[PDB]
Amino acid sequence: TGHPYYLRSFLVVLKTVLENEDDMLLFDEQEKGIVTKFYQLSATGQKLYVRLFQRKLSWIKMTKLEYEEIALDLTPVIEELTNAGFLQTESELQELSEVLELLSAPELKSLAKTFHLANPNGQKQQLVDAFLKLAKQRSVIGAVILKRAKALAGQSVRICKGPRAVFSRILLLFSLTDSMEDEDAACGGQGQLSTVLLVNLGRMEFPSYTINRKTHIFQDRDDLIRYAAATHMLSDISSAMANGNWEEAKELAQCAKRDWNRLKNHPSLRCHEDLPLFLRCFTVGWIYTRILSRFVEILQRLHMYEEAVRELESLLSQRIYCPDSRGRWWDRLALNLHQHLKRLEPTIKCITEGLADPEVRTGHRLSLYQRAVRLRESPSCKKFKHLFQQLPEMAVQDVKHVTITGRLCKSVFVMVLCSVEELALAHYRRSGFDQGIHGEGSTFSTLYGLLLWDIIFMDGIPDVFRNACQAFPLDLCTDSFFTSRRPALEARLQLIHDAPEESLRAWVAATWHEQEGRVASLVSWDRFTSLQQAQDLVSCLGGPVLSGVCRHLAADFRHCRGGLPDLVVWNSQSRHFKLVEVKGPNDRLSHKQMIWLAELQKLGAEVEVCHVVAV
DNA sequence: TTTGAGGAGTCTTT
DNA sequence: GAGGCGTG
DNA sequence: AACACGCCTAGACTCCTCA
Ligand SMILES: [Ca+2]
Repeated sequence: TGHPYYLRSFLVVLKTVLENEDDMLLFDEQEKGIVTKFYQLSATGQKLYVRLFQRKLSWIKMTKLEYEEIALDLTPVIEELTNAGFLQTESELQELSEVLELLSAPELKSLAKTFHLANPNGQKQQLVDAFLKLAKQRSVIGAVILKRAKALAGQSVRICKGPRAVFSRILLLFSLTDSMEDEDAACGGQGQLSTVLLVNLGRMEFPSYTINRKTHIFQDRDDLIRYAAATHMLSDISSAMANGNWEEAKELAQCAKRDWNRLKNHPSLRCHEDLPLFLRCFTVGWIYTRILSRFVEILQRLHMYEEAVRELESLLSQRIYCPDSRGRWWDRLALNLHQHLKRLEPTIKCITEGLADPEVRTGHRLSLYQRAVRLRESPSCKKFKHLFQQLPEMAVQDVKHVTITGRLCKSVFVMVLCSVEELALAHYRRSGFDQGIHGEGSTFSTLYGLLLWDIIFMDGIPDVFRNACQAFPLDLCTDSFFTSRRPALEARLQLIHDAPEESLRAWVAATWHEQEGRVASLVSWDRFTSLQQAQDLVSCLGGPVLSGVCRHLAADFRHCRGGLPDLVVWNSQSRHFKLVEVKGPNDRLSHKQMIWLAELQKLGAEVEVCHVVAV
């Protein structure tokens, strides 16, 4: 059915969301109408529309429209879309600000020239503010401007906002089940599909699992609209931060903070609050909380720490939203109090509560403890005996470090140019480990996914699979993912722990063969260079090691997926292996990194920090 | 008025 | 978040 | 030497802007 990828991927999105009664409740007749209208277009019409949907939202010169793969002459196609009410022509081009925007710098010249009142030179931005002030006061001459501006611009089209808004809202619904497609893409700006989805959705093959919904996420179409608002807000803030527009970003955040304070009482929330965590993250309240968290990053960037500390205390005062984020919060609270506000009394309480919170883990739990030792073992603190108070003396077991060198040129070395980690590999190759992978945490991740695939994608857990295109159970990064599969996991873990170096070889082979290619977030099909490499490796690691790593990734992927060693190296014959974090001249171990190395050692694995010093 | 660097916008695959 | 790499 | 920030994140290609 020869459809081009962008259209195929678009169509997968509409289908996947429309086949949900739950989700279709969230659209009015008028809205659904527009969807049908899409389906009523020719393929040519639809191809163009997707293209235009994927461009930036604003007018386009007819000259800057070319898709010979769509049509050698597009006027009919445009006409179609225009009758359909999907696109608008220069004829509806009425705003002036807009017409000027569409005109180039040299075209703003020819208009600043054929209009004596204008100063004929300046930046594109300059001439615009000008042309707008003149049309504002003496209104009649501003119409003659618009006329020639329009004639100068040429024939132009724009996507209609109303139809666009609908597809965007479908996209939003699609992208939730898919984390968010990307943490900015089907968030906003004015939302389209992620590059990865746009290009690949139409070709992707997803794991089989049984859809099974017993729970509404959104009350009504209103509720979704709210959620979509906040989403586009959170996107906007994020875009500011990313460009350096920190002040703008602040206005946005406060604007958002008050918006959220209006909704505080709204009935929809009582229900949201009631949803399981793996679903609650798809509500207004959660998005706003995420905004607030960005707010505190902006407050810190503008060195306004008393205020960051207020927002941080405020977040940490409620357990309904983002409980996983508490680690980051407590940690960040403590760092602000200790290092930016020098208030040590509150810095101690901070830490104390932080460590009592079962929702703080790994990295941020270690960081808080490590600040706690720094304090009660410091001259400028000896005025207290209130951190000698029962500290679970969490002594992360010490690890074998090592130092190699390389000639400096992300850090480039020479040997042909290479990375830091690639230079460490070459060391270990000549240290008798012929085999090695620079895979960081995905090496272990795909192994876990290989060994537990069928339990990952097990049936019998309501709401964790809500539609066709998932690549993980929605509860995957949650405390509950283990809880809800306890008996199966427990048994699978036990079983791997005891499996000889050939049952594992065969388990992996079984999944690889049944699942190869299937999109699943844990697994990277090219992470190993062939099935037999994965086999070679699982053989070296053996049962208890493998079993332990999987145990953590399943108990707490949310807080464990990060910090595994850059490298796994092994001797083909001796079957001996080492887990190696490569640290360049300019870095030391993150907290997560050290917790892991401790943990790997407890499972009886050779672990090693390899430092590189330049020459 | 010429030249050049950096920006913005678009596209990718079945 | 994730994690490296560079400055203060 | 210990601790913090800051910045970034795909890649290629084209046409546009502004100095
Ligand atoms: Ca490293």
